Amino acid sequence: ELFSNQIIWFVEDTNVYRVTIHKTFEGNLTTKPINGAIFIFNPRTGQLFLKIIHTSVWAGQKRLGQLAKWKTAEEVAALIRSLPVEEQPKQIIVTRKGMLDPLEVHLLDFPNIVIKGSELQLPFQACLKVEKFGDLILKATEPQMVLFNLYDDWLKTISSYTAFSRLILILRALHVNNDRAKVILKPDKTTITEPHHIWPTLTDEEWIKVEVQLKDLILAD
Ligand SMILES: [Cl-]
Ligand SMILES: [Cl-]
Repeated sequence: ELFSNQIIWFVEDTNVYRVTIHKTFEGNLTTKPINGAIFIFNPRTGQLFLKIIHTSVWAGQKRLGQLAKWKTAEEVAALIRSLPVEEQPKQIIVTRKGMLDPLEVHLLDFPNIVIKGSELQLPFQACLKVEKFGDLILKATEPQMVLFNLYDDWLKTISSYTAFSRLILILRALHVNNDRAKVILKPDKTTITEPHHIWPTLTDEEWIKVEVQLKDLILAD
């Protein structure tokens, strides 16, 4: 299913429409949008397309929470249209059911694309908690798309299946307990993340220990 000769994308829209809320000195609530992002992820290759959503897009309308699902689908279709046919996904998987109808309507010109929902817990949006992504999104002054490889150099020595499993444990651990996940991921004073990598450089033994610890963190909360 997931890693065969078939391009698959996971699409995550949770962090597209984001706001900060503040109680003013007068006792009222101000709600100000902040920049968001769509995560579009290929589990076989590790490719992430990060579409930064700048707050200027929101200016007109109410129910921005609903509108964001539509905006997400619009941007997925725009990405597909910008790619040669051979690079277009065969399947698009969303773990948020709210994305199903908007995607169906936006992708009517792509009859080969299958859209399905998922009950999986795949918090790709947790990438915001990694400083590289967080600052990038925060500081953007306009929409843009940025490419990343979320598996770093792992595929040189492990399968796509193994790499995906490691990534999901990392994201889920960051989602549930950010502070503790970051400690687990830095087992030594000398632990570094290369400038061009997302995740730390760890030995195989260190990864084994990390993977068990992240799993236990996820079970604990
Ligand atoms: Cl939803
Ligand atoms: Cl989770």
